Amino acid sequence: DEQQSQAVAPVYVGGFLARYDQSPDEAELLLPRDVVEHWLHAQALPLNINHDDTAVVGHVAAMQSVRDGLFCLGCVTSPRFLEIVRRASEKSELVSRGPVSPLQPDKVVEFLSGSYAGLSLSSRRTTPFKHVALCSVGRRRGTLAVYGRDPEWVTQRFPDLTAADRDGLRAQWQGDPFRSDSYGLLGNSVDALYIRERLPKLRYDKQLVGVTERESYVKA
Amino acid sequence: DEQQSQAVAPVYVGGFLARYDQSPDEAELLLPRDVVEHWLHAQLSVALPLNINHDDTAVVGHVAAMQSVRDGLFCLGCVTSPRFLEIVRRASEKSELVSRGPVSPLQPDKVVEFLSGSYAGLSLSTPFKHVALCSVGRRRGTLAVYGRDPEWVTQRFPDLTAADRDGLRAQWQSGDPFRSDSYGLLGNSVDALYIRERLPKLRYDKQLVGVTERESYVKA
Ligand SMILES: *[C@@](O)(C(=O)N[C@H](CC)c1ccccc1)[C@H](C)NC(=O)[C@H](CC(=O)N(C)C)NC(=O)[C@@H](NC(=O)[C@@H](NC(=O)CCCCCN)C(C)(C)C)C(C)(C)C
Repeated sequence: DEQQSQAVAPVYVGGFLARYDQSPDEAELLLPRDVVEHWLHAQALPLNINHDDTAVVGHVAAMQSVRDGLFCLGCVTSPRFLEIVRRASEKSELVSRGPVSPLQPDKVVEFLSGSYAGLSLSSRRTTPFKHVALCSVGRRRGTLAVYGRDPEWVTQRFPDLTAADRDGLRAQWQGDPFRSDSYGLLGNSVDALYIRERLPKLRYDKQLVGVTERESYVKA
Repeated sequence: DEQQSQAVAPVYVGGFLARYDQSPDEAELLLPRDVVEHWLHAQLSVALPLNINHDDTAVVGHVAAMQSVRDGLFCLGCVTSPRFLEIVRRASEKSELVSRGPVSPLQPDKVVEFLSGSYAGLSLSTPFKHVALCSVGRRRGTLAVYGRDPEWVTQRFPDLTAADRDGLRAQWQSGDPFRSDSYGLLGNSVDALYIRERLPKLRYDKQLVGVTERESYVKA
């Protein structure tokens, strides 16, 4: 179908796992710069959906401790998951509405942006970093997830990131591990509809990291 | 086995398809008393359909009865689609929210609970084309209530009276109309995530109807 093949091509996601200049909503969420660097120094991390270990869609391509926090670049690859995503997008009035001004329509990308707008990192206090999860909203703030086809392009979606930053990241990115089904994704969709302060929180995150959404596929 | 057949049993729902004591913060619609009365009373009366968010290819059943009452229009529909229910039941097995179950002495009912969190609201589309189950309604006091026994659900709403229940009750006493699929509902899923102030709205209709000061399956 050609098209049905462009869609199901890998999709990168990027964003902060934690923003240093931000005090967690809970003590457990404490993750200071000092800890991060020591950890990264030691400890490929899995990329799943809502922490469900039975819904791994790809892997983490890069982790980096920049200035304002910890930043990762993940890659979605699971053709099983991507297909479903392609199927669902086809029936989303949001996706159908298209993206902002000069950006070209990418249903599978847009749908994930609308669906898992945040990034949640599984940690401990071998390998303190368990995995990264795409979710409707991170528990930490500034964890907006940004989806795009070009990894270079998703990185350029964050002002705080410097040329030096992308250097260290580029020097990182350069079968189907999924195990759930659409029914599963569906069930997860309701849990998402009852998270308090979601959209407000998502918006707060945008402003916090500069993703105007008039430059990305962010839907909040 | 066995219970899965019990869950895939028909489900009832009801609520105000309009609140007379309410002014649409968005005119357009308009429900004024004399209207409906004049409108319901017309033409027995042909089967009104029930669909997910107006998707004529996502029919789940029919409205079983409607009645003009003390504070607005109130309808009790019946969700029957063996195909629709089957999905909702597999999705339910994969929902943390549903996993946590109901309150105080209410027994668990995944299928009911899933619908409860997914289509908290009722929407009215002969003038009355169809009633639709959706994540929320533009017209306030649209909060939907799922139950296995109609009388039970009616019993959830205080404003109602034996009198009212009389008429309603007097009312509810082919093939699989559903045409959509899990991807379809999934697709509608994100669209829902973007309705501004869904919960705060939802919570409102909860007290606006008194269902807060009682026990139900409402997840709001
Ligand atoms: C993340 O943003 C998130 O969970 N978001 C979700 C999206 C649905 C969300 C939740 C509520 C409201 C809105 C959104 C958030 C930053 N991450 C977590 O909360 C994360 C979840 C997780 O990993 N799982 C659910 C598996 N939690 C953690 O990473 C925590 N890690 C642990 O608790 C680890 N525990 C230990 O290392 C010792 C446990 C000792 C037990 C007794 N022996 C572990 C093994 C469970 C990963 C914290 C790092 C936050 C503590």
